[PDB]
Amino acid sequence: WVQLGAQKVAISEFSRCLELLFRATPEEKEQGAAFNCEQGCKSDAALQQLRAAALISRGLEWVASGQDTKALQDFLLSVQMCPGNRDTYFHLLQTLKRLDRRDEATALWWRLEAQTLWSLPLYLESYLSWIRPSDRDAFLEE
Amino acid sequence: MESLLQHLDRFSELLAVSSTTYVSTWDPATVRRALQWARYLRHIHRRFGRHGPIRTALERRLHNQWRQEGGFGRGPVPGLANFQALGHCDVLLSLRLLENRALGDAARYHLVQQLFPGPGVRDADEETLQESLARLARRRSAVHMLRFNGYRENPNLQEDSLMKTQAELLLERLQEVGKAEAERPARFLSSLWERLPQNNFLKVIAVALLQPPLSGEGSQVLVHWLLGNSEVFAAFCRALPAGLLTLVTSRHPALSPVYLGLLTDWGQRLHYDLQKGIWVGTESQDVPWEELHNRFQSLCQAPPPLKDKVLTALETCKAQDGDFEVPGLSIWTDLLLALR
Ligand SMILES: [Zn+2]
Repeated sequence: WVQLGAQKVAISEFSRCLELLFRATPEEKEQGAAFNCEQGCKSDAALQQLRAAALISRGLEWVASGQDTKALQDFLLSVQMCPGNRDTYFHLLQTLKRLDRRDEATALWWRLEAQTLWSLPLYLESYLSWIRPSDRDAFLEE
Repeated sequence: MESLLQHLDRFSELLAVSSTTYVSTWDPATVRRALQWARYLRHIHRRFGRHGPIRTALERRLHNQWRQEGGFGRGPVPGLANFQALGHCDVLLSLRLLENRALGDAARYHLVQQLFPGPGVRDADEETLQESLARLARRRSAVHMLRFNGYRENPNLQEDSLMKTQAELLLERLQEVGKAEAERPARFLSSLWERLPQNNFLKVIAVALLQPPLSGEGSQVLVHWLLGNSEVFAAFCRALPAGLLTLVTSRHPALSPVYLGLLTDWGQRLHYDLQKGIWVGTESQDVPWEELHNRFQSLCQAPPPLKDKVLTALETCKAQDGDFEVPGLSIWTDLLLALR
């Protein structure tokens, strides 16, 4: 729907993706009830990297409808979710550099420099690779 | 009519000093004179109390006395309350004299000997003073017993027994000031608000509004006082249960669209958090989700005159904040999902 350009029904499906991450758990092998995804669809890494992504995909719709407080809240959540994606910090810092840079931005700079792939599946890494912006480290050395 | 004024104001002076602790000068003469005057008031009350210009004239003198004293700054004297308090004025005075500790021994002796000779006058024509203090001590005890072995703090406060009572006292007291026309009832209600325990007070009013008429000029005064002052009405809608305010609405629809306005203002002070499946307040004093769900559930569980109003007031509020049809987004989506 974002490629067909329709903010509403995008922010629908991102929000419904975030409800079936958070009012449900995928790690319920109390009943091995069938044949089931060993590897791809149970990794804590695959879960925190679906979450960061959904909040990014939705926080940029919030920038496009012009509600940049909502956007900030979902971006701030995604850094709380997955501190080793860096796309999250880029989107959050772009929002802060627009509005209220100085102390907030620097506080996250020092965190990135404090910080410094395991088994995420393909469809998902290719999706992350897809959205990520080229001009990312360029922004992080400013 | 004119003869009664100098009698009654002199008795009122003597009543107000009954409470007061100067009692050294008093003697059997003073006591006897007091109770003779009190007999005459009780006499008047019987003779030409009913359906007279005299009654209404004494009520003007009552309320004029009771507003020029006011009950602010100098001395908050209760006084002889109203027209039926003339029928047992004697008792009030005698009770106040017992409560004065500095009441002189000889006066108290003459007093108690005159109130309670004993059973020598078990034959008395007029339902006498002795019998009045007995049937009081009885009622009193009866109350106390019934409170501690019988009394229940009803959950439909519109059917409570103390509330129902305190309510009807305030309504009498507004009816009097209404016919006096001295100061506006607004001033009286404002002085209430200032002075007394507020929490208790408000439940009173709430019950007041649903009491059927007795002579609803009172009810029509309370709606206008409240709507005049939005700040107290904010704590009204805050401080009660849902059912009480639902019935306030179905009865007096001049309140409905201001209270819907309040919720409309409190919901819009919420945010979803994705970790915990809930709206919550920033600040401590902001209605939690469950409180607001209750109150709306109530407005809905109501007559059709209100139900369509509140349903449409939400749907228009939903469209205003994006007509999404999933939660996370619009508080009002949430409510409307929750109510099916
Ligand atoms: Zn799988």
